[PDB]
Amino acid sequence: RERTVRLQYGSRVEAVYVLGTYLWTDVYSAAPAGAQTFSLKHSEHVWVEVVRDGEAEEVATNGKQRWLLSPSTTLRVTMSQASTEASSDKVTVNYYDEEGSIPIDQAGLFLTAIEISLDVDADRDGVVEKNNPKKASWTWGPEGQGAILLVNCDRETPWLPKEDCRAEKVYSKEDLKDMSQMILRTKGPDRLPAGYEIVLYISMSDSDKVGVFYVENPFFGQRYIHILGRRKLYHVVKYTGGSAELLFFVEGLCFPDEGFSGLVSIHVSLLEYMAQDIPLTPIFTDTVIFRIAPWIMTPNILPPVSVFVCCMKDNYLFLKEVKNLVEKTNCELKVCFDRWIQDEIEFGYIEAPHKGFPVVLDSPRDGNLKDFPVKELLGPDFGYVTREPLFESVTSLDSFGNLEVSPPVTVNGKTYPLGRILIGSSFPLSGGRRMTKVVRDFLKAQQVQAPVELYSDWLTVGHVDEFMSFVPIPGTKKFLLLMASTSACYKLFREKQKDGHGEAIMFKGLGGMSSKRITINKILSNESLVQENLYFQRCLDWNRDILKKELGLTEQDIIDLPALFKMDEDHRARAFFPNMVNMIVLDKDLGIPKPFGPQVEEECCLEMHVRGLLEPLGLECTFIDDISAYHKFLGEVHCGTNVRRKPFTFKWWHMVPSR
Amino acid sequence: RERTVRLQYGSRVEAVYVLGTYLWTDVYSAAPAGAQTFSLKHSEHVWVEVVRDGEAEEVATNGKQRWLLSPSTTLRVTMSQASTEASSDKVTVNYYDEEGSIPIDQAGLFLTAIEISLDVDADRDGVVEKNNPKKASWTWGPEGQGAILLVNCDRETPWLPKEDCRAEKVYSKEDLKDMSQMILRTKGPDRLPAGYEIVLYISMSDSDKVGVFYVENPFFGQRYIHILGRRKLYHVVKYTGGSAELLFFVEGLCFPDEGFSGLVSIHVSLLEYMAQDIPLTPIFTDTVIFRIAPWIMTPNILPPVSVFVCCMKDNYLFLKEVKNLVEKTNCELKVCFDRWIQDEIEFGYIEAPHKGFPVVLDSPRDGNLKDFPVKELLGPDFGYVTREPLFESVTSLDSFGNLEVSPPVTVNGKTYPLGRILIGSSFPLSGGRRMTKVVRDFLKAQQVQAPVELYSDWLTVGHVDEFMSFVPIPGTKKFLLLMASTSACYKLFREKQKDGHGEAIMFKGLGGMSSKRITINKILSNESLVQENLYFQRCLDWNRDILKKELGLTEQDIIDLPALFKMDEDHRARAFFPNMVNMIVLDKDLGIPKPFGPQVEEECCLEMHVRGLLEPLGLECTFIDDISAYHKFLGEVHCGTNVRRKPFTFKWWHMVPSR
Ligand SMILES: [Ca+2]
Ligand SMILES: [Ca+2]
Ligand SMILES: [Ca+2]
Ligand SMILES: [Ca+2]
Ligand SMILES: [Ca+2]
Ligand SMILES: [Ca+2]
Ligand SMILES: [Ca+2]
Ligand SMILES: [Ca+2]
Repeated sequence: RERTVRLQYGSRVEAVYVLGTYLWTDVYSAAPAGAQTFSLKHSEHVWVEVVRDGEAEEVATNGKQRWLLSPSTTLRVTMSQASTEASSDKVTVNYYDEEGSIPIDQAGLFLTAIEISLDVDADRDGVVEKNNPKKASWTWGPEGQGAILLVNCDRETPWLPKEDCRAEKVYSKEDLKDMSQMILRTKGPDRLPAGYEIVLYISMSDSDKVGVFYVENPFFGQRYIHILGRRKLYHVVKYTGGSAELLFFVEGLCFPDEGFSGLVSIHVSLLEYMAQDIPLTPIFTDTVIFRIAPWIMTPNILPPVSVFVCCMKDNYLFLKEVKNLVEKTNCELKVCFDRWIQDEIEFGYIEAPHKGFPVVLDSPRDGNLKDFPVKELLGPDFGYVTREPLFESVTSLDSFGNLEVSPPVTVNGKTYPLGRILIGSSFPLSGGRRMTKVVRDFLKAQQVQAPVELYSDWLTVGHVDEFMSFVPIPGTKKFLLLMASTSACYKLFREKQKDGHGEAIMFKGLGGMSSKRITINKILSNESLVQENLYFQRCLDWNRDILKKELGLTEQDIIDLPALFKMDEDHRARAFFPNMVNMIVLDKDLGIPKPFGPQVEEECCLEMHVRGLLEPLGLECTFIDDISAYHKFLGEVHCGTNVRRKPFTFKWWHMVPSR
Repeated sequence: RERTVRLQYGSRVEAVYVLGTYLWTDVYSAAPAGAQTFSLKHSEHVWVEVVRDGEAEEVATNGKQRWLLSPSTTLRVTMSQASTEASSDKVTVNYYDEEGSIPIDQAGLFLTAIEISLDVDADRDGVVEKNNPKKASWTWGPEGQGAILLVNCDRETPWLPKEDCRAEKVYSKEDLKDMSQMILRTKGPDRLPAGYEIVLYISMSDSDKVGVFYVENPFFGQRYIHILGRRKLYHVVKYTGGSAELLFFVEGLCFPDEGFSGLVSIHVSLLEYMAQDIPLTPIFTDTVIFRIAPWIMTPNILPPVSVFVCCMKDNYLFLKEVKNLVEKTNCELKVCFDRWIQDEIEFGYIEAPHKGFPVVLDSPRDGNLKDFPVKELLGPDFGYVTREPLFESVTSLDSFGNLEVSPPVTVNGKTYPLGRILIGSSFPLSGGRRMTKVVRDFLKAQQVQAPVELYSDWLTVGHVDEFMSFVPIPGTKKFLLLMASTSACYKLFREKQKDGHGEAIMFKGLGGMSSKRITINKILSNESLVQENLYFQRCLDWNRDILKKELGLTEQDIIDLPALFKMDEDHRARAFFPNMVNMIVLDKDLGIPKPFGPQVEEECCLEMHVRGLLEPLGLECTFIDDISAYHKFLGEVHCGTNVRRKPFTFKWWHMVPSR
């Protein structure tokens, strides 16, 4: 950086020189009238070049050498080390008229060199390197750089109930591990020259995105001074001489969102005082950039950690069968004593090079079924985030049964290493339901999961989790998409009827269904029901095509599971028997809703068919009965499970998202 | 594109096949119970493959060949040409049980193949190519593609006073040349099969960004039907058989801005009717993208076309000297009978491959000096755009004396082929004036001029045009930055004093200045005035450094012109004599404000000094006296000029802007 510092007519100018810059110095404007030539002297630690029309020549500390005064002949002044002061650092210029060799005047420059660098971990190893030249920008990819910041959305202690980022005060030390370090490094003499001060600052816009603290170590214990953030745009820094470092901790307050890219800036400036009523001049400015880490979801293929379950305390079969399934795995089971864990919560995570933790997204309140957020999962290294609409009404499509994510896929050459978020919607011209804009905008803004809308609005409840899921193929790195299929169910029932099983009864053991006496015959002879399910198969097939296109899937990647629906008064589908596709996936072990299908030789023909599809792949199937405690099935699921998974090993900052 | 079309149990399914796709067909779900094998027949124009577990085999129009029924054995159905109908296009599947060779059932697929393509000029040559595969995205650069749209911001006829884009009706044909062509091309039989329709549509969000018209040629003359736009989100298209083209014209209503990237989408879908109360299914969708052309400014280096001048009718010297200067060039002079042409107007332009026109940006009204926009320049191929603040007060920094643009520059390897917009501001921590956000946001959103803020708030008026300008170097492709310099003025005056000229009088011939009797001596002996101008030189030097950094300039690229200011009660600068830097640049010819400096041998020493700087470069200087009609100079300029220039030859869409 070239900085302009010109000599002043018959005067000695004092300036602070910041290392990493250099000065160009006009000696011509300061020459007395009549002056012809000049000479110069300079101290040991100052490098001085005489530059005439672009060509430079170094000059000795004291030469008697004289040059022609001229506007195009200037000085270039460089220093490579900070002033000890001690430290006479100066350049002095003498002026001579035509006749006689004694100087007729003098102008001088007295310099104090200091180092000022605001440093962050831009190279993303968890340590703050000295003056990364790339610290002022942020680039994606394995070769990309720039510092990363977590939203500090967890809670260190229950005493103050809100997320840590909702306070301008730090009430606990462990909080510091969630933040990103920023160090102001300076080197110089005992004091700054008269008229200077160093100031940290942020823009008004960024002031609600971040907060910045300094940890003071005064007499009575460590304390955290909040120096930038909400309603603090600048902080005057106390200068310390010699080599000094000031450590700051930065917290994010906000996830990327509509109107906020995720990028924020912090600045330090050396300011020079001019006079009263005149603003201070920013002599030098150094900038660092942070990108706030996005909220990221976990597909079913990722290793399970915890299985969260909610049910009534008397659903014994459900609890026993889930407990047993989990015991086949290394997962922990957590139970709460009714679908809220599935519908109201999506477990995601955030990560930065220095740390990461899981973060819950909380579905919006409708003012009917949900009047209150679920914050009870908020805790140490378990974060919380939510979005609520302003004018928009919430519908069933805002439930997180309607929010899922694919395994990593490659589509037309483009890799999506974190998978793609999937949410259900209605056709553009339909006037149907859609997830609220506020939530859709939030998911889109995270960018690294590139969301895709599917068609869920043909279902009464309207959730993608009703019709599709993903499972790993054991012993490989591959996965399958599972799709509900009504055509598969009809084909199976028709075969069983042909086989002499037409009188086989659905719903065995649900006493509340017995008087209906539903048989394969009864189902197959219902003409309107056939027509309803042909239509529902068209709806499923429309989704199949979107999934194949947007996930880069072929028919080889898909298995169809038998399903059946009944149309409601809105021309929307509700499950006729439990939807087996919505299943608990713990690696090779699958908890599958028990269908209560027609019994043939005392086994459910739906269970046997599903085992015949999945078991050859090495998938182990356990059928879980959540409904027999209720004595009947109306199309509604009363129990819920949500699996918290390990994050992807692929770092999100190694992705390169579309512009 | 693979599309799912499955056979229906014991039924003949009718489907429209859109060319460019192909179908995968399940024959297994439609097989009767007990069926073992199947055979198939197909017509001439249908290609059918039997696919077992991913391996495909083509099958003859009628073979007697039988395959094992199985879920993993399916059909793949392809058509390469549209149905004439005429046209029996079908695939028929026969089912057989174990014992006996006569078919026990049949399922069939009756197909009507059509071509549907929505086409735009994506390759940017001005003609609409057939089905550019890149038409659904927009990329920058010489190899980039996607279609470009102009904001139709001019006015075809004065009858309806507003810009054309502010009406949902087309009142003149010439308007069509401003728009972009979009053609829906279809090929098929005489009619679509029962239950289908073709619909064009746009999103609600995009509905205020565009409008789309069809030109009907009915009995009484051509007319323009507005089929998409404000409060029209969709249009049902009338299908024509054979090969048909429907021509549409698209207009932009909005420039890129805060919250609007400039990109918009138009869709066509083939919809299938299901039943009453059930939304129509989008069987096929084709999408085109338009990017709306940005508003672009012109630096002083570009060829001049028209010089616009405003003054009082009695300023004779000004008019005579401007007229004469322009006569040295090929420019036209336009005069209006007071700085509004300079302050209230910035001439820009827009361009698309099919056409471009100049466009005026109109400075915001303050409710004091400007209560009304200047729309009188609005006309055929002269466009208009404006931005007004909502809650923000307008200040002097919103005048377009404060809005300029650099010549093309390269900075740290990055080329800015259109130059960089320059606007004056105040320091971040100063609490000073700044251009309104609404205007700043607009300029930033155009993206191709990557704006830079300079420091203008040390000036009373506060405009970058007060202290800096650019001139070409004649006979070369290079340019210089000119900077006001107070140090240069003092050096010159000190030399003249030494030379015996101290009693030389400023402002000769302005009788309203005579009693002040201002001389070189009087100026040089004023101590406080020296201090004021030393400070003003620091302000100029701060800008010099920003310009060098952000424009990639060295000292070799800069010439300093003498200037002098007087500090006001706000500690801000007003010109002591006319600022010579704010000059009319017509290629090698420069109209320079006449300074009225001290006379030495009956020539102004400021004029002679400026000629000595510029003339060796081949620049011709004409000094223009706008003030003698007023008899005095108070620091205010009463006349204004604005030069309308030819656009850059470099196409804006060939740039690659930062992410
Ligand atoms: Ca590091
Ligand atoms: Ca915390
Ligand atoms: Ca923590
Ligand atoms: Ca979910
Ligand atoms: Ca073309
Ligand atoms: Ca027009
Ligand atoms: Ca026009
Ligand atoms: Ca201007």
